[PDB]
Amino acid sequence: SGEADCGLRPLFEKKSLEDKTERELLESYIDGR
Amino acid sequence: IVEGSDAEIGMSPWQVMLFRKSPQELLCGASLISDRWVLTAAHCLLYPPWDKNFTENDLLVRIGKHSRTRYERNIEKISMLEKIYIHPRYNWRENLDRDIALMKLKKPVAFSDYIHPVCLPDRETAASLLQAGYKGRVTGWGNLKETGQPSVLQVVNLPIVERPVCKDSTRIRITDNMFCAGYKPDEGKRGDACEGDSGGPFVMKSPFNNRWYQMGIVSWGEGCDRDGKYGFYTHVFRLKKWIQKVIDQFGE
Amino acid sequence: XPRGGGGGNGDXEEIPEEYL
Repeated sequence: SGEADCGLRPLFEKKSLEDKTERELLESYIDGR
Repeated sequence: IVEGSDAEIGMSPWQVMLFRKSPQELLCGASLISDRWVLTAAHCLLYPPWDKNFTENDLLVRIGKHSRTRYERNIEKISMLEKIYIHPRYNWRENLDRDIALMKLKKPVAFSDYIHPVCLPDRETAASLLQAGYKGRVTGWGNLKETGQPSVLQVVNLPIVERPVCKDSTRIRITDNMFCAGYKPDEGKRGDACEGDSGGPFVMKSPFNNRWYQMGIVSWGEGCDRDGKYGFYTHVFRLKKWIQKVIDQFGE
Repeated sequence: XPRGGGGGNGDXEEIPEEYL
């Protein structure tokens, strides 16, 4: 939304690399995507 | 941030530093929503009971930072503000209702590995993520303790909390333009934002498009990391229309 | 009450005159 290539991080998303705690968020959303 | 960890490099590329020209000093957090626009809490610019009423002049904006205190020589970008815009109905008089402000930069910033906008939620994104128990992430260079200052950007993940629980923890009147977050004394897991973290982003990762959305703005709270108390943030979705409005009437 | 603000102790590194 709040842009166009918005919220897609170059050092993570763009490269398919997960940050050290993002999985903590996704598991709270009654295990994400 | 209280009971947070150090941010990894490029983990929150929309993170902004609201910096005072003189005294040179960390003011607040903010967030990059485009190449010319920044989102922060109105209480960072205007808070009359404390004689706070910052103009465009008084400040610098620093993007792409990791060190709290150092000039990141070819990493960070510093900008001048063109104009500042506060919610016409920001309630500084009683409960920080509509604690939100836009800042339009004099010149658009160039994206890099360290500088990238966050997304603003859509009605549908807000409704599926803004749920009690769902975790969000807050970042900032704020207080480590209620009563030092980190060297590097701090991060913590906290669950949204039910409206009643929010209401029952304070004597301050909670409005639909706010939400509270933190762990419960039962839960025994801790952390919160602290002074100096204000105006920063409360972000969520959409499980459907794997994009990062900004849901809240670090607003107010009673002490930092106190048991039975929570952090309060401006509800970004609810104020979306004022945002579009101002982008649409004067910028980009 | 309000985040407020934080980090005032000059402990910061001088920024470039340009910048400023």
